[PDB]
Amino acid sequence: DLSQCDREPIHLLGGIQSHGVLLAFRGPDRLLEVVSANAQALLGRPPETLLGQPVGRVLPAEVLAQWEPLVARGSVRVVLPAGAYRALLHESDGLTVLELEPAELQPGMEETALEVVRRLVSPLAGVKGTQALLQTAADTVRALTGFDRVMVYRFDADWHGEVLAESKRGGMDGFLGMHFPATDIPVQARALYTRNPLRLIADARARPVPLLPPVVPALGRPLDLSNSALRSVSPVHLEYLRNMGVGASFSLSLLKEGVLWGLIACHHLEPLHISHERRRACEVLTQLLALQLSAEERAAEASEDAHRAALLGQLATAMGEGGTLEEVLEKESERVLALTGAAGVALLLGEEPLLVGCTPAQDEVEALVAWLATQPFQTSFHTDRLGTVYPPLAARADVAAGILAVRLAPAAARFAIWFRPEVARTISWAGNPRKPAEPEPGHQRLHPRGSFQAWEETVRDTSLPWKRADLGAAEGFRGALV
Amino acid sequence: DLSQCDREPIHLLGGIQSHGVLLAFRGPDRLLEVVSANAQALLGRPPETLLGQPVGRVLPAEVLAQWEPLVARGSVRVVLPAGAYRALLHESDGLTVLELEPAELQPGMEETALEVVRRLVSPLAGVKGTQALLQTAADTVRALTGFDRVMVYRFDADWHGEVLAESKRGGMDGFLGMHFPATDIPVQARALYTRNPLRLIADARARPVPLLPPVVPALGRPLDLSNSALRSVSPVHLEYLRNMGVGASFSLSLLKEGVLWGLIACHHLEPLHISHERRRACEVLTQLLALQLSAEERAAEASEDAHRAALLGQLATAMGEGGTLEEVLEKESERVLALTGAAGVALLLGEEPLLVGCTPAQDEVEALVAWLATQPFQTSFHTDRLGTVYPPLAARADVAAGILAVRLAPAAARFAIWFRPEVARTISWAGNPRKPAEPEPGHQRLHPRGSFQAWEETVRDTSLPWKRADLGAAEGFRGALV
Ligand SMILES: C=CC1=C(C)/C(=C/c2[nH]c(/C=C3N=C(/C=C4\NC(=O)[C@@H](C)\C4=C/C)C(C)=C\3CCC(=O)O)c(CCC(=O)O)c2C)NC1=O
Ligand SMILES: C=CC1=C(C)/C(=C/c2[nH]c(/C=C3N=C(/C=C4\NC(=O)[C@@H](C)\C4=C/C)C(C)=C\3CCC(=O)O)c(CCC(=O)O)c2C)NC1=O
Repeated sequence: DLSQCDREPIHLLGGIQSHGVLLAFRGPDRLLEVVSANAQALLGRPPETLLGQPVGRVLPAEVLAQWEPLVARGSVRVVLPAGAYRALLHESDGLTVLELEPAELQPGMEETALEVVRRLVSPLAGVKGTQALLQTAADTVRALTGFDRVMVYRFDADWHGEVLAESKRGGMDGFLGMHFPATDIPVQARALYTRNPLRLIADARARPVPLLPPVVPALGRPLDLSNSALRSVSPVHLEYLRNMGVGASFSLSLLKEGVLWGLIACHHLEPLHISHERRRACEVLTQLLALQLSAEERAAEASEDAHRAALLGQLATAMGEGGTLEEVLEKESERVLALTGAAGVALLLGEEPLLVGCTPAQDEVEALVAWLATQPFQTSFHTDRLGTVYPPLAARADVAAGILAVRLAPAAARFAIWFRPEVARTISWAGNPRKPAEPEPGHQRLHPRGSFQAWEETVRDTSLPWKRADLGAAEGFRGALV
Repeated sequence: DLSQCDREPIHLLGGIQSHGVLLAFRGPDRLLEVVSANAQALLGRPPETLLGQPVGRVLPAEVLAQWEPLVARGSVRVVLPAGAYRALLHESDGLTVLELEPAELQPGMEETALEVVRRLVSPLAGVKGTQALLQTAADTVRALTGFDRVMVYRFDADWHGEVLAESKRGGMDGFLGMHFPATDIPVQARALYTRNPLRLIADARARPVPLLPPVVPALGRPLDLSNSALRSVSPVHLEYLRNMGVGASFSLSLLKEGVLWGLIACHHLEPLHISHERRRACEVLTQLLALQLSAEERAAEASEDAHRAALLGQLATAMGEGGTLEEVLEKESERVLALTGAAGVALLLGEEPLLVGCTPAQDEVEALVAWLATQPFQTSFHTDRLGTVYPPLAARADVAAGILAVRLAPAAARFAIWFRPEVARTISWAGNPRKPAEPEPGHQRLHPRGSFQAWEETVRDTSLPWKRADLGAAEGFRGALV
């Protein structure tokens, strides 16, 4: 892809986080083939001496005693001399990968998790606004994790994001309302986070633990850690966290109708480990937030659609109360404009355009119609930034930043064209977006930016976006005009 | 008809179930005001001798010690010699009402509850039909409760209901697909179940335990048990369960947008107690089902709306591509009828009615219009059983079991009328619905029916119901016809 940021193979860095141990076994005899360099933390022997040994000569008796539930369930609690660990199995590169990390210490964790689930599944949840839904999600994740700061981050259409909601303990700074470049979470990270929806960085200053040997011998590259809970993340991102002053990080993918919509991101000022089962409990909260957001958005669409049909019916009542079409459309100007949330409309019904509300002048409308008659758009054309495609109205964002045009005739230049002004938007970037990274001379090592201080820009010349309900209303009104 | 079934004051029967104890306290000194007759085994004293005594001389110290979180949270777990008990606190009739029942004994209950929550909130759980959502809810509630039979029961428009999905042990009979009279769950029960969304009948054969005294002395009537977990239910319902062969019963209200949509009903062949904590975990599943159903229904409405707008746009194009109306609408008959999912349409424009698709004859249409012209409706009229409200077409259920009519003029008999045939429906009732109860002579004591065996009827002369999207499409087409 575009950036050098996009090229780092984050699933092939060959490192795990220091609080866990990884062992990968090969074949029907379960021979140890890859092992983390710290594995004496649970094995007792130098890990290199155990490569090639079958699982029964490698793992502690306590783990072997749980082998059947581990294999059949993929996850089991094991009590080791170091304490309670969660053992996790997955498959990668033709190997069975066993990961061990400290297990949840609170027996009541799941009881607590169900209580916070009740907040997000509550009878009629989000009846205060979808902002209230986002805030409850941040608050419940903060309550369940104990992280200092929890943020709801939504990706915009160009893959840059903004913090929509924040929950944090007193005295903490935050990022509420701030925008971050698309390169802060590059394309291969977004792809990984669509498939693996959770990631914990327990200690942002800890050094990674390498795997032994550094390649899977059959493949000649490091073991694929895509599905590994212990994977050590990109060094550039660890520097980014350090530049933010963050000691530990935990994020969850928000997958809404199958696409990566955003993240819940959590920051702690000191190292902090969250158990596997507690991370999975937080995942339930994020899935519930996605479902609540979907329910509310679809309900909003249904309500908007009903309003559009009601307007079409009110306009039909007004027609045939007497008078010509032009008289009725002028008398019912507010209803005609409300069909598409517009500030003006031009109707080309055979003669000069009938201008209702705020439109460009007759000459400019006539020129736009002659241009529209050449473009290929079936029945409807819409844009929220007319000036980028139609330079004659680029300076007229006061009345024509966006248009929605519908055809009223197969070949003839007969149209209804609704108009919208620009909506200026002042946004605060977390750091200068013109300098989204600090590469070294030669552009070969790359570092994150050092500053996240607010940097203000105002976006101009773009209207509110045309909504699905606006487009349907316009198609429905074509029949009254044809 | 508010019948005898509806008048039983089920919140004032003055009894609790035998597996718990109830105590109600009055005033700043928390004097014992009401106590269940079985309370001696947990009070060490015969309960009547403790009325009027302060809570410190009534309750064991183990209860009073968590009084604060009990008042704060409404529920705590208390460990007594007889075992672990759940204490529940609510307010009724100016009294503080304390209930004690056996506590959950499985340490992993909530862990199991989260796992079934994941199945029901899977990344788009119910990805091939809401029927799959209903089955998953039945299956997960059965897994969590251990009840022999779990059914999803939906209330229809007349408050009779039907079993839409079922999960049951092998060898059980069931009620899948069967319909039950509205009087099976009478009006005051439905009202109570909208406010208190869970109820357990742990032993359908056990006798009620009376409260002492039999009235709240200040009020002269029994304590209001509307919000009591231990409330003994209507004796007629206990007889109903007996006649069904059911030994224990647990139901949860499905509240979808503030309205009682249905129930999840659970039956066991023998007595069975489900802890309060486990019931509330099942409540999460039922709230999640309601949320999933709402999300899917709203998404379906949005999709159907888009199809109607597309059809209106396609008709407008067809109208502009040349020809008389009579020619275009005949040629586009499929699309015009699809606007409202109809099988025919009559247009009362200028001359004789224009009939497209399957309609009554011209004379029957002109008989129908004059009847419509005197009916009170703003711009649209619709019914799915024309024959009841308009007998002249009761014989034309082949083409006109339902109609959707819209006005095309303020004065004058000008309409568009879409027509639908009947959809015959063969339904199985659980018992003869003409004999929904067995009253004793004098009609003063009622008993439930004795048989739930399938009793088949075929419902005729009713069309499919007219959908919100059909009404919106009809309103949107009015503009094209005026
Ligand atoms: C409040 C706003 C906010 C934002 C906007 C935010 C960003 C964020 N980035 C990441 C991850 C990564 N970033 C980069 C690369 C680069 N980052 C840059 O700045 C440039 C220099 C660059 C390359 C040229 C890579 C390769 C990864 C993948 C790491 C891996 O999985 O291996 C994560 C997930 C991890 C986590 O939860 O901590 C988050 C949540 N975290 C916040 O709280
Ligand atoms: C598969 C289908 C299916 C159905 C359709 C079904 C019905 C059902 N009824 C009830 C409750 C009550 N019924 C009646 C009265 C009458 N019942 C009759 O037949 C006539 C004679 C009559 C009066 C003339 C009253 C007063 C109550 C309130 C009890 C209380 O709360 O005190 C409940 C909730 C309790 C529970 O989950 O077990 C359910 C679930 N249970 C199933 O499984």
